[PDB]
Amino acid sequence: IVGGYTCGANTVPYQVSLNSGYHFCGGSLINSQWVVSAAHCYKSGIQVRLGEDNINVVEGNEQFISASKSIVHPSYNSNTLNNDIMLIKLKSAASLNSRVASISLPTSCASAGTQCLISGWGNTKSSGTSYPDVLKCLKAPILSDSSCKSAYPGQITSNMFCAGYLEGGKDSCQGDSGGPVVCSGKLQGIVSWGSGCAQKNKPGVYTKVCNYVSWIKQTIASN
Ligand SMILES: N=C(N)c1ccc(/C=N/OCC(=O)O)cc1
Ligand SMILES: [Ca+2]
Repeated sequence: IVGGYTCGANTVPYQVSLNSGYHFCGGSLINSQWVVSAAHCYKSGIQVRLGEDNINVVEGNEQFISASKSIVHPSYNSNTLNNDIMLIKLKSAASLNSRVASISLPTSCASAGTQCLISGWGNTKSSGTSYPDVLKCLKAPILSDSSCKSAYPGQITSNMFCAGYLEGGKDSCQGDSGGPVVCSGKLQGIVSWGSGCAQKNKPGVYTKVCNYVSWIKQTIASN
């Protein structure tokens, strides 16, 4: 997260870290057994880490649970990043408490102009590289679809939305991939892609979770 702020320990209790020997992506806990992340975060041997603040120090509130299965969206296209969503099932149910909690799926799509909370342990520089210890947060508005399409001509599908600041300076970044965009207490987006980070006229592009609720519900009812 570039140009954001330190969230505060366990104030984003649905935020997870995906670990494969190292942190590589974020995710969102949607119930005791399932995490929503980006399909571009897919790999084998994922361990889900819940209740994290400092990802490099065991502070006492963590739950580390291996993934039992990963389910990439059936229409995910890794070239265009259309349908950039994946479900990850935990080998055992997480213990839900104040520091580990699920985030609601949306019943309707979010509105242009709505300020959302984006979070992660990704790069904090728009140029150069610095990775934070503790979880970072960013408040950013959903942009109009016309401004989104103008920023990325020929690249924005109906399964994507833009959020952030056209002036640049504030954005999600590498390492935040798969993490939450929460608007009005609902998981509305997943950190997907963008040209660089915090670049002028290049806002963040996010998977439009409201389009996937049926698929999510069907998949979790059957796996
Ligand atoms: N909001 C952005 N500008 C943005 C969002 C997501 C990415 C994803 N990078 O994937 C590689 C990785 O995470 O290691 C890049 C830029
Ligand atoms: Ca920790």
